[PDB]
Amino acid sequence: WTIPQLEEVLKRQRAQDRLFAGFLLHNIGTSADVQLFICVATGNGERN
Amino acid sequence: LFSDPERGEESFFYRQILLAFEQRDYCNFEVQYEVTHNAIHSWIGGTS
Amino acid sequence: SHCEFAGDIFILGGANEMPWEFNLPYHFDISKAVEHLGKKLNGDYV
Repeated sequence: WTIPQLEEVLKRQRAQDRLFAGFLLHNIGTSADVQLFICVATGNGERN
Repeated sequence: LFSDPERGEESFFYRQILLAFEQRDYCNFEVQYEVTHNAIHSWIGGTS
Repeated sequence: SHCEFAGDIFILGGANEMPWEFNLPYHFDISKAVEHLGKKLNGDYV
């Protein structure tokens, strides 16, 4: 891809709707990784 | 006609004209030739 | 995670009370609660 098609594909991927999650990173003293786990409500409400 | 962001320096029909020039036999030259004329007809014609 | 309420127990304690320790485990009925959960009595649960 070059600049024209890149910019219009960026525009067309901005056009629709999407959801983000926001983190506030800070130094922790060692490199690591973090996993994202969403939880769906149940009948009892417990995070099954 | 003026707004083809497919690439920043090459037109829509340039690829077609080089492809039509590539082959050697005259029948296939014609069969690669007519499409540029037809596409310009469709483009500049409008829906009138 | 199907969990349901089982029952109640009351313990009496006071500021000036002799330290009391039972000499035998105490038994409570929870068969109805397990039946409500639907698992068999000799099955499994927590």
